[PDB]
Amino acid sequence: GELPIAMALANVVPCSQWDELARVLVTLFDSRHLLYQLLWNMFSKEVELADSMQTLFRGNSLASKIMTFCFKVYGATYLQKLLDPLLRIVITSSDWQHVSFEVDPTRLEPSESLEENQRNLLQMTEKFFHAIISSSSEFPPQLRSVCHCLYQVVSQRFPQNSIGAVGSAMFLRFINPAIVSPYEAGILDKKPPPRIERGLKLMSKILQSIANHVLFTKEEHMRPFNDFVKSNFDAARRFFLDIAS
Amino acid sequence: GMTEYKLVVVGAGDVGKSALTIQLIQNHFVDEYDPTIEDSYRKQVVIDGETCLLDILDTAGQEEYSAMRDQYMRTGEGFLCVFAINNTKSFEDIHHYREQIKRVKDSEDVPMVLVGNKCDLPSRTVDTKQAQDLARSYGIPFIETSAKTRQGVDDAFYTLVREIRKHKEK
Ligand SMILES: Nc1nc2c(ncn2[C@@H]2O[C@H](COP(=O)(O)OP(=O)(O)NP(=O)(O)O)[C@@H](O)[C@H]2O)c(=O)[nH]1
Ligand SMILES: [Cl-]
Ligand SMILES: [Cl-]
Ligand SMILES: [Mg+2]
Repeated sequence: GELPIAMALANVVPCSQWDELARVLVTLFDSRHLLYQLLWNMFSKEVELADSMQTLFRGNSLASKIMTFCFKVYGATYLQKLLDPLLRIVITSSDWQHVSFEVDPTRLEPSESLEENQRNLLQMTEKFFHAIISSSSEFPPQLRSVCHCLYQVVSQRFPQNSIGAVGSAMFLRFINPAIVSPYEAGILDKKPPPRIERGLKLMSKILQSIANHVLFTKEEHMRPFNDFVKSNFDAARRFFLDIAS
Repeated sequence: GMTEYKLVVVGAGDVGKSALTIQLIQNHFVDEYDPTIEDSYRKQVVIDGETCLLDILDTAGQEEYSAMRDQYMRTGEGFLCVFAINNTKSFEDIHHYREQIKRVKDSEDVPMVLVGNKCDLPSRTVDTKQAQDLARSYGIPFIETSAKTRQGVDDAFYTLVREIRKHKEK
């Protein structure tokens, strides 16, 4: 019926129009209560073709476009309720000692202390990380099924990377874009001050490192956070397992 | 002494922006899954007999992070515009990056270099002539690279530095 028609026509849309294709596909099949079946087929098509996890969802990936659309339309209420109280705390903090997150030594003011800013950044990252992994009871049910469907499909072929795939997707395509740009995400009514934006971006880099199970090896100034990253791998996996199994 | 150049590497996801940068900065090629939010590097090199300090910003190709483009386009002085020769959409995206850079800087004279990466692959959907015509239309250099073999990597970065320096010496 509807699924083979949609699969065949999806080939015809050039990748430049895939944002619109993902919207229309999800909208069409959700209104027919067939969203799980759409995701199973779209995910399986790509997963069955890949020979390794490193080559899955790379480049133009209609499955990836569909997933980021689902996060946006099914996860807005959850995201706003989760991040807004946290962002309001860091935005209204009165500690001017605890007000800088600059941890790149080449950008550091002589007035500020690198080790203090590192600790400041780590404390914010801990509050955000702990809130995220404590939020499973509030996760939207339709988004839970999106993540479970991805987990089940990937597990048929790459069982040892199926939970990492959910975890990476949820931070990369859902949580971290909103932390980095909370105003444009519609969570805040005002863009945060630049010192705060700097901290939000650096924290999101640490959260993504935890979510992806990769240590910092590129930027020199990020490696000091590798011990914090390692210490949170297991809690992150337990959270992803709760959401995806 | 030493002149400082603010380079920004832009382009679609998975075209190899980070792989190109890491060859220059760390002299190896990594084949791993590691999408960028935003990474910052510095390197001292000698270009045309003058010591130069490179400030390199490696940006996000994933479209969910598009809100942070305005900031880095304001601060960058030259842009490495990277597409992958087997990704037609990434080639078409070059026009969108260029027009946003021109708006944010309010200029039609912004130093930039067109880079077609992954030229080690026999899977090509963007012809060299197509890319040369686009670069010629824009009036900028076009360089084919492979981050995997390091072909063309240094030339891409050095050419952007030379375009920036030309712009600063006007
Ligand atoms: N064959 C080949 N593969 C390459 C080349 N450059 C990068 N790749 C591969 O293509 C993938 C994407 O590389 P990456 O450098 O992460 O690209 P990116 O543009 O930085 N991604 P993002 O925008 O998400 O941060 C990786 O698997 C990488 O190994 C190249 O010149 N040749
Ligand atoms: Cl296999
Ligand atoms: Cl596996
Ligand atoms: Mg990258």
